[PDB]
Amino acid sequence: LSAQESWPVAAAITEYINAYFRGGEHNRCLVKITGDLTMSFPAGITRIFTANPNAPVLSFRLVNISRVDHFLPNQKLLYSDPSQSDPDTKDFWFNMQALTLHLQREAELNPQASYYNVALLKYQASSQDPSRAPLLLSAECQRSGTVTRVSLDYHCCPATAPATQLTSVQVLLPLDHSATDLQCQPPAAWNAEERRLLWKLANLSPTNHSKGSGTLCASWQCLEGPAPSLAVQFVGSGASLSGLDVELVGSRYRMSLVKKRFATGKYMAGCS
Amino acid sequence: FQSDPFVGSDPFKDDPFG
Ligand SMILES: [Zn+2]
Repeated sequence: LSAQESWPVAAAITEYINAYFRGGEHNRCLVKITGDLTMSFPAGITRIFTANPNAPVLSFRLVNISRVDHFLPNQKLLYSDPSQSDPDTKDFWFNMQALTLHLQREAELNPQASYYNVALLKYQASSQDPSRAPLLLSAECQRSGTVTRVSLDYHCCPATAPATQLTSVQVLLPLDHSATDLQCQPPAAWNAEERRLLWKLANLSPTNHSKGSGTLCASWQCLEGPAPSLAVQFVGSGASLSGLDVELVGSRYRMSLVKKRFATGKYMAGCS
Repeated sequence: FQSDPFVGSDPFKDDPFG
């Protein structure tokens, strides 16, 4: 009976974002998003595939891909149409013989697993438009004598951000152990291993102004390089930053789930 | 953010398949 029922697969879209806000007059920014598409298969689908080399063709589509600059499909397992010019959509077909062998090896390698993951695609998106960055940063710096002051405004914006919260939000300002007369609003911790100031921020949401925007600052004295840079860290789930999405083509398979997650890489605000 | 995006949590656990 297993032969005739529609078979489930699952997809995962993972994206990392690097950003730099220069500061100064125009506070120009650069954004780079790097993404990965993985597909998962239930362990029992091997026995179906090994037993039937004629198994029907698993086919899928990428959608809302206008924002993606470059694709690297897995050429071991996938086919495509180079004659497909559609800018917002692209189709891929599995090689079912290679896919079968690939899962057989995965099973042979890990007989205990209940599912097996397969890497379909790598991709990249770059922009100088801050509208691609979910969290807008503006840092400023001033120095009078031995006193340095640093401030950061952050803005989580509905025009920029996907619809979801940014969580595990941290702001990192590196500061040497020779600094004295520390003032921070709001309060921050100083991590001695990494030598940096740490702010932990509440989750941020584009939905509400008070929930989404804020400011913070610190000052110190140094008896004695370039202006300091602040690093921001956060995480999200339920949306992609690029806008890319995946859907199956045909009814023979069905998508059990699509997991979407993103995280900051190096995500920075500099000040002049 | 480990390399297994399903983080050891079977996405098919509740699926009617099989
Ligand atoms: Zn805004």
